Amino acid sequence: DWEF
Amino acid sequence: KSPADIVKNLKESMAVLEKSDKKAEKATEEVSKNLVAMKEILYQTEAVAQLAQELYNSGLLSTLVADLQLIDFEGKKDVAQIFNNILRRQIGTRTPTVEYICTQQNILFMLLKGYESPEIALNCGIMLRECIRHEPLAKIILWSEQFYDFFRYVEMSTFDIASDAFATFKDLLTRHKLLSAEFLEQHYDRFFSEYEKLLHSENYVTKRQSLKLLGELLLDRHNFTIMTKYISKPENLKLMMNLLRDKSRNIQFEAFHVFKVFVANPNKTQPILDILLKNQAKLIEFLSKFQNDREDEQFNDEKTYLVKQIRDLKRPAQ
Repeated sequence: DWEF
Repeated sequence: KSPADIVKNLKESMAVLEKSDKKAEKATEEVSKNLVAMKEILYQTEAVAQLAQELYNSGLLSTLVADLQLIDFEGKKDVAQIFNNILRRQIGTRTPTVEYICTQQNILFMLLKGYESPEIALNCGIMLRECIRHEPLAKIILWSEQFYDFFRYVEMSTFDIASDAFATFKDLLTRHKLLSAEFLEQHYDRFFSEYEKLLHSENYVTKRQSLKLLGELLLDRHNFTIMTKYISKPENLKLMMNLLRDKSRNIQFEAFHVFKVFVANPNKTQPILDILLKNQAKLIEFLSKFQNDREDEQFNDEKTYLVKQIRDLKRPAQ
């Protein structure tokens, strides 16, 4: 998953 | 008889329909016959000229739109066909029907509201899209509050009508470039706030078409200021990155097209650069494997370019  | 007579008779029959059975059946038959007679005039150069003048003067053009719900199935299509022909009338450099509608704007508002009536929605769409070909009419519609009703129409449960409203909506946003660019700039916050919701539509079609249109809008040279602003917001990058992982392959692919725009930007805002750095290695790996099955070649070259762009990302001077 992306991390923002 | 002549154009004036046909216009007079049609105006009278329309009046009856607005007011049944015996009398209604006759008025419906008379409306149908007069509409067919008007078509025959369209297909005497002055007879046509005469019909147009009578149509403006009598208010019948406006009445035919206002009363469209009262007209029979084939008759509604004849109104559209007659309207579409008269709309293109030319006198030298002038388009009199366009000038006419500019001073009769309720015709456009009534046509737009028609999307809310199942039995006339498609005919309204047809006439609206013909109006939209003329920059002054596109402008009236685009600057109107009713333009925001398209966000509701394209999300309608009747998908065929939603799709038709989307074609009208897309035409408005893409046909007259300077006009659309000026609109988007002046109403940026409200427009993109509504558009952001389209990108979460349950109608897979509206969602895919909306993402595709966003890509087209951002890439047009006339929209440079709008694009620059859109690719500066963290929330927009976030949404596109999340769409790269959508369950739908087409959605991911359309999202990739917008994503590229964010990355190609030589002057990123810090919130944007920071998101890319925080996901640098992941993005490099992800892009190196993204739909590698797809032979597009332009697509493969774009992945190569983006992988290099991400690898080369650097914080500038503090």
